This record gives sequence, structure tokens and C-alpha cells, in this order.
Amino acid sequence: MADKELKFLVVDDFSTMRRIVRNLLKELGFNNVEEAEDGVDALNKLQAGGYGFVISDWDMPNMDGLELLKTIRADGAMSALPVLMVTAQAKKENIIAAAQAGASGYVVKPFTAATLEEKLNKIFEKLGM
Ligand SMILES: [Mn+2]
Repeated sequence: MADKELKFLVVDDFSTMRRIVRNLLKELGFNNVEEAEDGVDALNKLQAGGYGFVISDWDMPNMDGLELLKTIRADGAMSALPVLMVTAQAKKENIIAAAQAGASGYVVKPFTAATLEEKLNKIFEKLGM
């Protein structure tokens, strides 16, 4: 996956968390990044088209990460979009529920750029990107 212009959507209700993820992506060379504050905001942006990767917080108001993921996976236009779930605390039950709903990966925050890079590269490889 050599497309450094792959378009990311970073979804989290905390603006500071979004800025952290955006800055880590920038460090890796991924600058084509937009933000959303909950699952509905995210879906509105995704329908505008052009996105290549979603990084979503697990716990958000109104529409949480699991519901966002399910909605993406059920939509024929975006059903193959990579989705990386982010959580403050790994839980077996959540990991399995996310996998059942089609998550591409799952990672615990706070994470470093190196950890993010590894997550992304393993997802790109798993998905044949
Ligand atoms: Mn949150």
C-alpha cells in the first residue's frame, strides 16, 4: 500500500483525541485526513465519497463505534472500507463483538506512531492493499 494519499476518516467525540490521531498519521506520511465527532457525523462524511480508511473510537454518543461499523458493513458502496476500532481498554467481549461486526482491527490508546504503523500495515496486508 504505497498510496500516501489514502483518505482517512478519524472519528472520536474528543477533539484532542482526533488531533492526536491526525498528528500520528501525519508523522507516518498520511496527510489526507478528515474528522468526525460521532457515528452519524462519520456516515454523513463517508457518503460524500472518496474515503479509503476509517479509524473509529469505540465509545461515542448518539451512534457508537460498533453501530457505525455495522452501518458501514451493511452499505454496498462502503462495505469493504477498512475500519480500525480504538479503545481505552481492551475487553475480550468487545474484541469479539467488533470482529463479528466486521472490524478490520482493534487497538488500545494511547498508542505511538510505531504502534499505529504496525496496525495499519497489518490491516493493509490482511486486506491485500
Ligand atoms: Mn469517546
